[PDB]
Amino acid sequence: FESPRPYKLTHQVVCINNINFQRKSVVGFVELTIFPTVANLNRIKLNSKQCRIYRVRINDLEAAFIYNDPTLEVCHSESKQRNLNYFSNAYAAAVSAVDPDAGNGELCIKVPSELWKHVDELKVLKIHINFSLDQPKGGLHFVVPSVEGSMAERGAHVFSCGYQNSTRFWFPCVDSYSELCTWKLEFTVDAAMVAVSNGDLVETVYTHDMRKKTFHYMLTIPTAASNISLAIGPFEILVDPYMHEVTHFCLPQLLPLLKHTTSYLHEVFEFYEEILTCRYPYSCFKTVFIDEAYVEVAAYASMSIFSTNLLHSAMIIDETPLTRRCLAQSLAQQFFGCFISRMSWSDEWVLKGISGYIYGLWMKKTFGVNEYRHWIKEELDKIVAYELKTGGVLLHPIFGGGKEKDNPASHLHFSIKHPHTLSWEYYSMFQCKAHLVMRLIENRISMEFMLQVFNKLLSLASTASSQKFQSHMWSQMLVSTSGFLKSISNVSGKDIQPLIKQWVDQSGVVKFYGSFAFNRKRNVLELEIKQDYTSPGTQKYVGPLKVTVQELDGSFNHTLQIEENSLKHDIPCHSKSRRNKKKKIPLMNGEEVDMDLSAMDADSPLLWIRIDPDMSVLRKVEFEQADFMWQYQLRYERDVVAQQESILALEKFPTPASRLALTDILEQEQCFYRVRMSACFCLAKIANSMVSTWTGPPAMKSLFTRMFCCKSCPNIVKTNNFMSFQSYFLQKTMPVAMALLRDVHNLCPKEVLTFILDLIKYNDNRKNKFSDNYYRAEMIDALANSVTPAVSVNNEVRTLDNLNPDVRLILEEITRFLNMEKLLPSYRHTITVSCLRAIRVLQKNGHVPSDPALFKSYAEYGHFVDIRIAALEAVVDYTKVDRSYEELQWLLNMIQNDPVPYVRHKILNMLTKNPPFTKNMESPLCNEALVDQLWKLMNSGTSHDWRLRCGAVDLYFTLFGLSRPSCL
Amino acid sequence: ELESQFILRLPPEYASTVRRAVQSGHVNLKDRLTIELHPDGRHGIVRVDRVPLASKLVDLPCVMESLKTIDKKTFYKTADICQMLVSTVDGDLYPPKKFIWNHGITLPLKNVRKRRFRKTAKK
Amino acid sequence: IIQHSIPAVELRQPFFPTHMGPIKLRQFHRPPLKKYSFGALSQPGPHSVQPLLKHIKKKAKMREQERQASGGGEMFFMRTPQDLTGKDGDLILAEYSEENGPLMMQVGMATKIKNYYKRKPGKDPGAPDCKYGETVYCHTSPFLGSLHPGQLLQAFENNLFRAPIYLHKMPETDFLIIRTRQGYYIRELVDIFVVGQQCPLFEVPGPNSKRANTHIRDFLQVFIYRLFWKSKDRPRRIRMEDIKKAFPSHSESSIRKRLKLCADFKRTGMDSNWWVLKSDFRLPTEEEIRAMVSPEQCCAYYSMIAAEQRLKDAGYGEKSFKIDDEVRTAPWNTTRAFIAAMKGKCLLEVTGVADPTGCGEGFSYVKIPNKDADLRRLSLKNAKQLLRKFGVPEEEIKKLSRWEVIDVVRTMSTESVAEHQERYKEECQRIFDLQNKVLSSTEVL
Repeated sequence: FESPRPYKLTHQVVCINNINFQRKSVVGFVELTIFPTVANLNRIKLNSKQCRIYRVRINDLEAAFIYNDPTLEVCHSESKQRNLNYFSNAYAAAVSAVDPDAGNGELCIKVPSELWKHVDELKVLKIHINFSLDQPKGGLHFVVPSVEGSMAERGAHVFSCGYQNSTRFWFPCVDSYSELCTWKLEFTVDAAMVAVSNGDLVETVYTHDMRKKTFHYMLTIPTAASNISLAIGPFEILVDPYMHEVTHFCLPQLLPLLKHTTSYLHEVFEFYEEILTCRYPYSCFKTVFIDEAYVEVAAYASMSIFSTNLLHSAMIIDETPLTRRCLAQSLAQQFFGCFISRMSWSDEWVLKGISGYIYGLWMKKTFGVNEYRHWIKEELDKIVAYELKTGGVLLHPIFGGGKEKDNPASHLHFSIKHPHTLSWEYYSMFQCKAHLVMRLIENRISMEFMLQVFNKLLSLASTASSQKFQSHMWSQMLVSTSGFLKSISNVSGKDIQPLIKQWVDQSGVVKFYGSFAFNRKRNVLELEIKQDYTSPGTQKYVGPLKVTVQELDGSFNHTLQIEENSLKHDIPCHSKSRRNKKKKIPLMNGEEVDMDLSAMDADSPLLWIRIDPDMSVLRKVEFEQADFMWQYQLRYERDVVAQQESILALEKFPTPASRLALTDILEQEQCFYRVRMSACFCLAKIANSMVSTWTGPPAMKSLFTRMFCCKSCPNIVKTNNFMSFQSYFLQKTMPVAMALLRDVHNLCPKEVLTFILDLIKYNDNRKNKFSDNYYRAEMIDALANSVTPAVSVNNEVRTLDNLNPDVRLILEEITRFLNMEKLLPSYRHTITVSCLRAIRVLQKNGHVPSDPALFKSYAEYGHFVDIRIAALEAVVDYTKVDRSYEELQWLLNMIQNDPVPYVRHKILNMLTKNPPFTKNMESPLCNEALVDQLWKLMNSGTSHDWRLRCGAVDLYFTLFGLSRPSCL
Repeated sequence: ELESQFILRLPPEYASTVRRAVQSGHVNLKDRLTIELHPDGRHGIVRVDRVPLASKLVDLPCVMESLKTIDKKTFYKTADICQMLVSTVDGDLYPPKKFIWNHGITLPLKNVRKRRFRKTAKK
Repeated sequence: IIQHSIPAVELRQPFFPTHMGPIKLRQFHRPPLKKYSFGALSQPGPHSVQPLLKHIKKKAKMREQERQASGGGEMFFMRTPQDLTGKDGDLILAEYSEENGPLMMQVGMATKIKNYYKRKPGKDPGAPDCKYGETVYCHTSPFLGSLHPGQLLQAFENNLFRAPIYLHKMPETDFLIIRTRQGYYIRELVDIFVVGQQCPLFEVPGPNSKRANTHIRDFLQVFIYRLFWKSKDRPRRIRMEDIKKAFPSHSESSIRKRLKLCADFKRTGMDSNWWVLKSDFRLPTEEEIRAMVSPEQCCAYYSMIAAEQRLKDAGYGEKSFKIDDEVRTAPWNTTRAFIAAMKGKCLLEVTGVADPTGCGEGFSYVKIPNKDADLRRLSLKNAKQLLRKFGVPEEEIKKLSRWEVIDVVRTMSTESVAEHQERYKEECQRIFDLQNKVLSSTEVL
């Protein structure tokens, strides 16, 4: 109910002063107003790192000072137990001891006996701490362009990105969540550079009248400490006119990009207050764009600060989803970092659950309900893929208290009480399972009842906030899992605790071997299907559910399920649909018009099998039908889920020409965008099986012929095929699938190669007002998908033939596009990213030799994030395939030494995803000194961020995981 | 067990007195209004301020439902009512087909048994 | 969305009776005042009739405080049998104009009031406000007749039936008496509704039909499961005698069918033996039992067996249910007629024998289906003179294409499937408007 934490807190005043750009330091004093709880509270603990305190003071009395860092290395630096398990357990216990959720110590000021007698008299105190941040090595960021003479004034900015508990790294506090406080914030800033944090503009004139300004932001609204961040430097734009109080802060020469970017946000506010039945529960809302991003999502109190990658300036069409997608994320996680709050790390999952569900509801009534279901399919793809890679993602209410583990989910790391042990794969699937558990709450409880629940939560939050700090009656904003469950059961009490003990408290992905049997094939038994499941390693036995069957022309049959899963079950049978030449359309689904006796329609009243088409269960369903039923699903079905799962099932085995015909019929209608992308991939995989069975034409030429008429297109489609984004996505996708069309003689895509060359010839001027960039990028990706691995028979790598014959033309085109984007550049060098992927594929086919020096020169510092991340993916795969130890040493040294966090994040991420030095396959000899240097990089040099040593924990998961590394 | 509810009808002066007592909410109404039922189950005595009124239990023709509410939109049915205890100022207090009431309580439902009820055809 | 009370959803007794005798079926929804064998009111003499005013205010305060403490909005209060009492909360009376409705709610079930209003043409300022119900603006009429512009019509709404309701005043002589074992209770009540003919939304089964026989089996399966949940022994066990006492019309062999899959018989040396729950049988949870049988399904069965008793009392044997007039008035006949007519499968008799009012003020729910020589010898000129005689306008006389002239004079001498449905709508509209006028009138007869 209540927090197990003494020393309640009310007020805190920050005052940043003397912020430097040359020695790059910060000095400041912080002010805490504290009501202690119990007597003999002598060793009062706060917590921070990289903070040299100048002095501490309580009412003109400098007391004692304790400053420890057990977040650093093991207490013996040469602890020979250099394995995963001992380091994981010792680090979990050590950083739990860093956490003040016990009698612990990181910053323990000792109360003297005089002030102890004062605590015996009055438990009301004030804390004044003068301190100084150095050159910030994990707590702030000083983005400075390398000029330093004049453009350090105009062109640089100062901010703080970080994780949830990164407030420790910036200014000293408690465990930085779950301390409902109020703040006064004093900012010694430049006259041009504007400081952006929480609260309100409560005292701002040209302040202190000497040379600079000083900002007073007061946060009276009670939040936690894990919401404060200070962006200094950008320029003010009000993009108000619809709701009059939305403020934005961005760097100069980026301002009409904001004038296009911000709008449609008022619609998101309108829909969120249709959901919540309130107002926006603040004064105003702030947004800062910045050329760095620890997290792309990041959402704080009345303020969203994230990357200058999401502008999307009116011509750059393929961020039409992404921009307001990330804005919806940075409003939802905003709303649930503001008021509703966890009591512990194990109690969080409700928050990001309801936030992801709220921006999913936003994705419902803004764009693409079928794309919304496709996003749910991508969520299931992510969850099934990761929890078949690794174990489950469990949502604990249960602790390991009493030095206990209780962790079957400890295949790698600790998960119960602590954030900074987890991986971003685990964190992403935490959010993904939060999405789908909220969809299970949809599946058992009505949406209107959820609106009632959420209105009750925000009613208790807004009533408990903005008051005179009611003593002992103020922690109602801690709305964690237990009381939230009680509120749901008060609204509608059902079997939601079985839903918890299934999906919240048993982290398992469930496959489904629902074996199709065929009764009423003029049979004695009537329409029966067997249920079966067993697949251990990561399995789960889920019982009572329902099953959806569509008839030929008839009812949605729904059938119960049972536990003890060696089962046989029935169907609420259709009539005997006989004389079906007369029974043409007896109401299939409304007024849909379809006629085929082409199936096995002698004695078959069934068409399709389905288990929960609204996608309740974390599922991977495996079964078999007749192939005619699968192909008849792809002429029309009212589920994009059914369409793309039949697309996968018909990507596996078949090759008739009627499949190609029905695929081309499905691709020429108004059905869906990405269904046709994966259907062109069906055409690719099936025409790859047309080596000896080349019955049709060379495919997908007639699809460009019969669908696109500019001026009737005399054999060639050239100009101005836009303003219909169906054709935009389709022309973006299809030549990539055309480049896969291969029959095995030399795989011979020569007509397709020349056709793609002719398409690259025929680009448009400014008649298209749509910045023809991604079309070029995916055609270069089709050139990358022109993999020809079998040219170098003996030695043709090293400028022998000036290698021949079409590879040289592809080199000409990628040279042209690289130098055009060196001269033109149009939007982020995305063409250069596709070209570098093409150059790596050519290095993987032995045409351009395996040399990292181009990728080395594009992994340098002063480039864009995407260029650098593509070159780093390239050099990670280079270290995987080739035996380059020296570039791995440089890669680890740049993991140690660079100021950008996200490139380190993604180096570690896709170094874990694409590993060299593979466990129990050790030919390049990691045992020599690489185990030692990786152990050092886990211990030392990684006190900057938590996630970098989390990625290093992922590295030792991949590299020599549950054993000694076979050194000694 | 199911709660039993029935309609109590009084003479208008006694109905006004008991109505003022109910609207006042004083406890002593439990002394001001008493009901005694005879062993035949059809006759009774209703005492208002110790004044006896001869009462007759009659069967209402229309089925009546009494329903409770909180928000005045969704209603929860509480009881079925089909009987009415009618008090008169005259009549035998101890009396030594005639208990069939012919009318609705509401104004349009007058003479429902003779005019607004379809009669069953036998055989 | 109708949310019934928790004792209603949990299929609890005596709110949902398990068996009703011939006396109980005649007394269905008309419970006679019955003497107690023990308690305060089992004693002779006068008994105190106690006020409720302090109790009403206290309960309304507490329920409002429970609403504001978590922390507002909509809260569900009907969780216990004590919450379903008439001692607290705001109450109405509802007097059904039908003697025996095709569907009836039990004690504990829920219903809504929707205030159906048709907008005036042009600038409507909105519907008038009512004391009860939620305003619903409708363009298509939910009843058999159409609303007029500016007409407000109140109605009961649930999963069983639709029926218009009419707010009247309770007479000044009439009070509500709540009678329990412990004492007599009295409350003032002024608002009483007259409820018209029902528009049934749920199908009433026929006697010994497959749906009816499935319902009795499932309700027996629900009652058996909740007996296991009531048993405190480990392993759980019940007696055959407890089921037979609740189900005296079932043979023991039919109860042996429902008990063989879930229980094992352990015989003991006494004429009282136990059915012990199987160790490998998982007893179904509460909400799984809730999905097996709904409160609406019980009322459809309850309506059937009560009406079947009334037909047996009227001399009609089981071979009668080509069909007799009174058998047409059965709820399995009226509801199947209405719902098929609601789905557009057929039309209604409306003026006919199944009129529950018997005087032309209600609807009869019985199915009805959805179903030149000499003029051409007139020799144009005389047809022209005939069109002049009938009063046909001079344009048609003037054009004088002879085929058109003869078709027009045949039409005028006539002056069929669009008239058939229009006459249905006219007959529906007339009685609907007549029913609106009579049951809302405050005329003293």
